[PDB]
Amino acid sequence: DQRNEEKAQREANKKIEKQLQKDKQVYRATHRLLLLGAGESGKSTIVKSGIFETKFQVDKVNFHMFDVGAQRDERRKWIQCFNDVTAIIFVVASSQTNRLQAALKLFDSIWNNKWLRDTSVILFLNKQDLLAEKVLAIEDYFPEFARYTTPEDATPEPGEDPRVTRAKYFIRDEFLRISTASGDGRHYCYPHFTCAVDTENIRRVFNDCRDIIQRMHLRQYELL
Amino acid sequence: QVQLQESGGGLVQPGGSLRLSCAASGFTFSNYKMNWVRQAPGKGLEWVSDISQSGASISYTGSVKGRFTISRDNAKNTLYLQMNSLKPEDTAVYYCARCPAPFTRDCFDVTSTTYAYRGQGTQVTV
Amino acid sequence: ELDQLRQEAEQLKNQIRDARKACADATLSQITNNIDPVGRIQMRTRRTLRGHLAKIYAMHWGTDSRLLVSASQDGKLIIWDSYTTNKVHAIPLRSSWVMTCAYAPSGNYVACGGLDNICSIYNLKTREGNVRVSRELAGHTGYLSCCRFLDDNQIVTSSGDTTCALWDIETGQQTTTFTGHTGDVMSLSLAPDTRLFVSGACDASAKLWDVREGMCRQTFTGHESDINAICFFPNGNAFATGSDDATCRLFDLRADQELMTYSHDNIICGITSVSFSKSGRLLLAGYDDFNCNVWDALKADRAGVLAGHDNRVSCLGVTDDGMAVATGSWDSFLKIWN
Amino acid sequence: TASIAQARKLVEQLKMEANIDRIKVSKAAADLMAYCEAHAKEDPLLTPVPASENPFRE
Amino acid sequence: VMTKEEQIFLLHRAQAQCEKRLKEVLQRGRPCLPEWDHILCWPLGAPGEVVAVPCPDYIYDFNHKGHAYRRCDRNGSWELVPGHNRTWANYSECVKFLTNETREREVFDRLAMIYTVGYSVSLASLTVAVLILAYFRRLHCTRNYIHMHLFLSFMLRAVSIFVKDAVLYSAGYAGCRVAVTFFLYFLATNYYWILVEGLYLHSLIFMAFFSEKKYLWGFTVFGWGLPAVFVAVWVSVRATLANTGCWDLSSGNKKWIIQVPILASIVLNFILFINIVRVLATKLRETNTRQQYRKLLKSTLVLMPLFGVHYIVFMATPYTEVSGTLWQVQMHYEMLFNSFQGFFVAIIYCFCNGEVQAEIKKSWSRWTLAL
Amino acid sequence: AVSEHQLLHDKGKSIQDLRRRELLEKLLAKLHT
Repeated sequence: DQRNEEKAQREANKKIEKQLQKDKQVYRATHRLLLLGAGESGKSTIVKSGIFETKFQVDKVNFHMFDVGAQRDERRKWIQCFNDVTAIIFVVASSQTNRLQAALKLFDSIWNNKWLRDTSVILFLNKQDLLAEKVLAIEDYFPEFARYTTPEDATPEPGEDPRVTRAKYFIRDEFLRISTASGDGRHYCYPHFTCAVDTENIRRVFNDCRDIIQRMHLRQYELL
Repeated sequence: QVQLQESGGGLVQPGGSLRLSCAASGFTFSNYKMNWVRQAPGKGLEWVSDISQSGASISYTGSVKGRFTISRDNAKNTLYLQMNSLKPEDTAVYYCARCPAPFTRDCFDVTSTTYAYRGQGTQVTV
Repeated sequence: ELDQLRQEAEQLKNQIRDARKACADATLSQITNNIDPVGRIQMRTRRTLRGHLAKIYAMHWGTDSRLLVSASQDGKLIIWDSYTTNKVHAIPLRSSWVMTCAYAPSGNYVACGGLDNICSIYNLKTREGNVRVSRELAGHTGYLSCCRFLDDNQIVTSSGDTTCALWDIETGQQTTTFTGHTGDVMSLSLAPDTRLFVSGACDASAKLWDVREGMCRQTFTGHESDINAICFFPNGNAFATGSDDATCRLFDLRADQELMTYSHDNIICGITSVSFSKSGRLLLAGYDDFNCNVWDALKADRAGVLAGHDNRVSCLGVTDDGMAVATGSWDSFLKIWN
Repeated sequence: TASIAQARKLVEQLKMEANIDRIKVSKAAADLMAYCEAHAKEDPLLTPVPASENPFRE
Repeated sequence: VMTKEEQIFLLHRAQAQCEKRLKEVLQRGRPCLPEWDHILCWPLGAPGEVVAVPCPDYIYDFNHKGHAYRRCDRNGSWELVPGHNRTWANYSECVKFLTNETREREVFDRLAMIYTVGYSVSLASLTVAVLILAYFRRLHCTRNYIHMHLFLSFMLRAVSIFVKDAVLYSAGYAGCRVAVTFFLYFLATNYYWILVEGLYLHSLIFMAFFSEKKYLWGFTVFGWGLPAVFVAVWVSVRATLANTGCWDLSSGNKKWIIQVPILASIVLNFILFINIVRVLATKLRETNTRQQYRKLLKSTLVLMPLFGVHYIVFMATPYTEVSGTLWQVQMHYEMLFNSFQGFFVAIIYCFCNGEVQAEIKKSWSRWTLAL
Repeated sequence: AVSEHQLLHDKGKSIQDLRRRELLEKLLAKLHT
């Protein structure tokens, strides 16, 4: 006679599914970002416990940013959690020891990982004022600068040195050399130039995420 | 047991040369990608050079291109580094690091302060 | 005298190698060469469990072999009735990066944990009825990779700060701390009698610990990469490990040696989970190639392949009575085989 | 200097685990073989169960 | 527009008037009295005249500018044809007129064959496609739900055309009308499901953030509901203001109830098609060459049958003479394309899709290993 | 104009035109010839 005991079970399960549907619709409406960087890279300037959580809303769209606080510098076991995010925000101090080449090696390992093959990167090349004032005051660490020439897509603001443009475009090309050699249309790279204080970075993340989702949809229909 | 022991360091007249060697035991040397890292006194662990499973792809850092040469000998289980035209900025303890997982295009945490698949080092002082 | 300590350590490890190579009078294959083979073993997906929005990292059976917990990185624990495919509970978590879940042998508690460096303990049999959190055990420095209960008052945790810990839930304090792993400790497995446990870290090393003397007893090597899974043998005199080198290995606690390797030429994917049968004659192993192979434990032959997940299987568990095996995977699905 | 303490505690741990009585591998293999043989009939995954006694599809 | 029954009625009315006029003459020389010859009423004629009567205005196919001639004998009777028990007459001026020659019969049988082969192929393919999409649980998405609805619309369109030209062409009864109504409704629903898929892709790209359940129910009602509305209005205005026979013959300017919404859907879907190709060109350009244009071309050609951009070629064409070449090329073109569109959608989106191929391969592999 | 709808009308008209012609031709049959 224990249908008395089984109908209670079916009722509890029904309540659970009617809540899980609400959780589903709040989950898939939110975007998740992984803020990754090195020490003294400007990762904390963009924000302004193993995980720090940041919640914000641009144009009525809810983003959810995460920063690994209290973890060691091993990364090969906990970076596999952050597949199935929209983008990996990667911050680099583009300006002792070669931190630029280390950021390059980290970007290469993230790009070619078997589990992050489907996750794209929003590259933020920070500290452009420092790079400018150091270039007016790079060849020792990278021998192909003296060989390098400024690209045809060079679009600096009015009032720019023709030699700082070349430095920042060299660094961008050094990241695109990695991001271009593999993937052929499953993940992308969105490089950007940011200074110390500018509020356009939030809108840039918004636009890059819109592009990423649109590409996902156009790939479901096999149009890309 | 994974074991990596480096050899060949010493004192070199600035402008001299060295051939560092790395013996490996405890794993199939042919399934992995191998590395050289570097620790100058007072500075962190930086990256010098990698080599693929077959020595097809070879990458170097900017300040060693044209001077250093990496090479494998898979039958002899030995990895090499040929350091030429040495500078005082090359005085550091050199390690022979192995990427963690086999058959992988990537490998992550070689320049970490506590990395398991790294030798104990050898000293080069120019 | 750093160099003197180096050469002392090398002399010690060579003495240990000499002590181990004298006790290997014969191999396990030479002794189980006359055993009849297990026969091809074919299982079928009885139940598929749906409801998780994202990847499943952990599952644990209950000690009654009906109830089952799972953890998804969307931020929900779910307790299932596997006989009826009904969700008995659905617990919202505070941090969504769960990486481990455990079940109390009494049945009144569930523990989660992950990238928040905290092990939360939920009370299922509560006076009101809804599942609240009982304790949040803070005190680790890195992420929480595994956790297993001992009684309703104790729990052993494994972490990314190269450290295992023994907790007292009523106080929230750390009774004993275990040190010695040079890499991230990825797994634990308690002995049947709850007097030892073995842990495997990302330095290709398994260690044996005494829960009451708080010290490490033996250290086992043999793997070439990180150790992802550890399961004890049903009697507590052996254990099996899975690595990123696409091999399982069988170690002995009384011989202090490795006995068997389970490898194949066409397996170049790492191993995620490991489990023994109730008899110990089959070893179940989940792989990154989305499959689960079933090995003969006393031999090195594959007896079957569980196929059916379309993403990385990350979870295995055999019931206490040995009826079913349950697999979870990154396709957000649980399956029960028989 | 902390490397000195690290190395000496490594030496003491190696000394602790270097003196333990070992049995021969033949004996331990015999034990595992015997346990596998004594519980062969009490194992549903190795010897399947009649569908009346299978709680998952009757 | 001119039925046989109406022509008979007009002849009846003409005879009734002829008889009344004859009675007035019959009750009142040697003229030849008026007479009804089954088509026209001859007037009173004088002896010896050849009586010329303008072609009747109530005979649809006669030359309204001609005259019929009848000879009135001098003896006060209509002239007889030698050797025959009949009077003489010559109607040639009225009838030479209509000697046009039927040829278009085949043009209609050829059209029927074209579209019956097309619809048979499409129906078979699309049943297979809906079964494939429904069995495999992994292929259950919102996209595949809209695809399922599109396939169902195609299949019902084909079935309705078959039932219509089996019931109507083997009139004035209920079942003929039900057949025509179902034909029109299923046409409308197919067009509107084409428009729904265009709108869904447009919203997935340009909105990209929307609730799937609300939008799915809204599109489900848009795809089967608005057709119900305007086909209901059409049967309402038919059953009251026309109600003439089977409703297949066009009745005066109220065919636009069903036809204005369809043409609106066609122009809207063409606009959305252009917009999608624009965003594809932008995105393929910002990727970083002639692989560019090859991929753009392949995407445009695979989108070509889903949005159904072949209708915009002739949708502006009005109703044309059947004897014209515009009618001929339009009918052959549109029959051949409308009949094979469902086959094209089936191939492109259920047999050449990657997900369905991987799924059928893995199921086939597991069931090969099962034996 | 939707082709299928137009074709419906065009074929229906052709059928009606033939039947109307048959009436007048049978009458003209003996009346003129």
